[PDB]
Amino acid sequence: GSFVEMVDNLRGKSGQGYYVEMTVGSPPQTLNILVDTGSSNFAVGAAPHPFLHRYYQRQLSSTYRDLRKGVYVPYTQGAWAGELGTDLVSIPHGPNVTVRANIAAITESDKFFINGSNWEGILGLAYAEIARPDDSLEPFFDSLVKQTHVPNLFSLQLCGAVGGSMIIGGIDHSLYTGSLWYTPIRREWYYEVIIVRVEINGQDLKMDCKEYNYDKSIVDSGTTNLRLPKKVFEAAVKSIKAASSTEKFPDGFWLGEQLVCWQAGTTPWNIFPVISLYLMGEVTNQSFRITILPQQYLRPVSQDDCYKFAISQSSTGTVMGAVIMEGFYVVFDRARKRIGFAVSACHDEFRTAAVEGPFVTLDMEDCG
Amino acid sequence: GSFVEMVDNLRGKSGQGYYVEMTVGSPPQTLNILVDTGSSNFAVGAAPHPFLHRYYQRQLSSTYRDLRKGVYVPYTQGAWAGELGTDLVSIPHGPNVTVRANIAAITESDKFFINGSNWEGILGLAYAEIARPDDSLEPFFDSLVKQTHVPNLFSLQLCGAVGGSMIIGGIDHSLYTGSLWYTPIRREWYYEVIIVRVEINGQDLKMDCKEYNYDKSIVDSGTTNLRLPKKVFEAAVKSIKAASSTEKFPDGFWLGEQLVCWQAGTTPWNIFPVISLYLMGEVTNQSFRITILPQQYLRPVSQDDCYKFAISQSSTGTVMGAVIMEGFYVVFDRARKRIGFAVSACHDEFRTAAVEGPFVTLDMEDCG
Ligand SMILES: CC(=O)Nc1ccc(CN2CCC3(CC2)C(NC2CCCCC2)=NC(=O)N3c2cccc(F)c2)cc1
Ligand SMILES: CC(=O)Nc1ccc(CN2CCC3(CC2)C(NC2CCCCC2)=NC(=O)N3c2cccc(F)c2)cc1
Repeated sequence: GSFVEMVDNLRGKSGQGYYVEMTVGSPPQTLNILVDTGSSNFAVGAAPHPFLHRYYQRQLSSTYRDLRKGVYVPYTQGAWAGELGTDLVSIPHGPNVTVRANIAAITESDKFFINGSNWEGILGLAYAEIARPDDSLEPFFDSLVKQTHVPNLFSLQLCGAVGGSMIIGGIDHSLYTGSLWYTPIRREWYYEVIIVRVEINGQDLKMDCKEYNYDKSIVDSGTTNLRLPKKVFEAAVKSIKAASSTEKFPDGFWLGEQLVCWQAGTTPWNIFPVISLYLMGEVTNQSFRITILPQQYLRPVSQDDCYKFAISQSSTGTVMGAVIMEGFYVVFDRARKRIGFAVSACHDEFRTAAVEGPFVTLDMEDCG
Repeated sequence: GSFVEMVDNLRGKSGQGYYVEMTVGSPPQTLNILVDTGSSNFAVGAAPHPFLHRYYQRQLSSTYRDLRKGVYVPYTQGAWAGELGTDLVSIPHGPNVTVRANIAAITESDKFFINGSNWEGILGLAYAEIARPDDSLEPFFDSLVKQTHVPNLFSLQLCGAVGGSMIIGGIDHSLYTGSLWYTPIRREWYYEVIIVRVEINGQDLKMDCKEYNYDKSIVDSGTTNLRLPKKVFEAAVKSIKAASSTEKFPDGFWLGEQLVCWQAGTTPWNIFPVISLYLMGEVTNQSFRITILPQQYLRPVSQDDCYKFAISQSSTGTVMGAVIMEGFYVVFDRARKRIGFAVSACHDEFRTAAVEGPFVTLDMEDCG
């Protein structure tokens, strides 16, 4: 139980992201920061905004150093602009260290902050290759490992409906049951992995495995959904529809355009299939599988329980977002270039999320 | 309001001391630490003890370094023994820094820990001259200032009945009203000061001022009482008795051997005198005075309110303990070798604690 003080250091509202407290500058300014394994910049709201309860005040921090360079980070859905600098940073419920880190002070944004989320910045935990303005801006975790003796590893327990744990520098055995199964990090930019097989209720989707990782597959704590490449999305929806045919749903439900609601406590979880993603293992021809329940891929949105189908389509590869992570204790073992999955200590009485192996899967190298 | 996150970072039970959270080692181990300006060792309970809710577990800290030397710290009333080492230390509700500090792991003690106090160690904030085993063991605050940019200053707001604030690296203007008055630190060992005059209800005690500082006068957050040298104690008690003669008290009350209790809300504060200590100022022949109310020097010990007279005798000089500090915001300005007093933002409807000046006092140098 040595990592006990980091347990339950994450909070969130359902579907709006998990955040950790980080303390920046001198004297201390503590903010709520989105934990985001799908980006690589540490950035904080630094000016008033309708959706922010507070923001970073650089003028009040004696240890703040303006890098006198701007930074812009755009996505499909939203973007922010700000000014680069460095400052002292700690994580009060994380490792017992203080580092000098790059920090982007967000002065303007479009569709970035979420009304009511309670977070005021983002902690990009992915690698420098995808940092903005470029890969010379050292990400936070790189600084942490370079400046301290903290082991080059973190792990995430995301508990759905929110709370969870980010263990920095180690693995907490109370956060999981059974064994940890590891898949290689294919390339250090995003947390890129290789999906070798997909099943819906034990039935192989039977697509060429290249399609599952078409253009990449990433593990992303900052994305809510399981996102699938279009061809894979279509086949997966066809199969899920067929397996859940004891009730019919509007087409728009599968497209996230319509919600379905059930009276409190009556959601027929039993009618929906389990989904298995097989991941490349650490030994030649060996794989393992992670299995998710409808409780993960149907996300709650007061007499009625409304759900949105949280599998969606992508044109930029597969994104294993929070719907996948919530079933699991996930280990970002950067030191050994691998990601681990185990059943989370945070299902129903008939079925459980699972991590199972080993399986024999040949030509897995062909899937990338 | 830049020091806001350090406000209210102290807790305590009445008469049992004020403590701050400190986080030691890797992974983090957070303990409650007595804030003690009357000693100079950082030391923590490191083995089970009936009176400890928790203790430091060196074996669980990867960053702990055994100095392989023992340490023993004795007082009149109590003592502890332990092992010297170093480890990473932060103060989660103090400065945003992490330092490597000397830490004594307390393995045995006699009459040191207090049953029910909620603290598990001590933070000796005084100077190296009085560190054990000797002055080569750098105290915590010295390490803090040497390793970081934190200004060489702290201040204490002790709020009586408990809570309070320790502001590290600065002064928080919301914690006091009126002006700060400074007295020199005569010598850097204890926080030694010079008392130049004492009044009971505005009446000069008329003792030679050398007696007030006979052998030293110190400011000590770890001592509950105002402690006075015997000759001064006797004169002060005679005067307080005379000024409070509208009611009579047993002799043992003035000696702390007897308590007196009053039905809730009926304590006749009005019958007891105010006490003024005049302190050497920063300019030639200039002094100022701090004035304390019976609410400070009568300390509460359920239909009745019991009090102990918290002025007591000493054979080792005057000790301005928590009964003095509680009236005031106290600034330990180590950088400018001076201690500041202002009226605390934490009295009755007729009288208030006060810090007043300037007064003309000649030959103050003769008082040491
Ligand atoms: C209002 C709101 O919901 N705020 C929000 C939510 C969440 C987040 C973390 N991330 C940032 C980035 C994110 C996924 C989530 C992305 N991801 C990747 C590109 C490369 C390939 C594989 C996905 N595409 C996007 O359009 N994103 C995106 C999504 C929503 C808003 C946004 F501003 C960007 C930030 C901001
Ligand atoms: C059980 C308990 O009450 N625990 C306690 C209380 C408080 C504390 C902080 N300090 C430590 C030291 C203290 C004053 C308070 C001291 N002070 C000075 C010497 C030099 C000259 C001017 C006073 N004399 C003593 O006998 N002390 C002393 C007092 C009580 C217990 C004890 F173990 C030592 C520690 C431990």
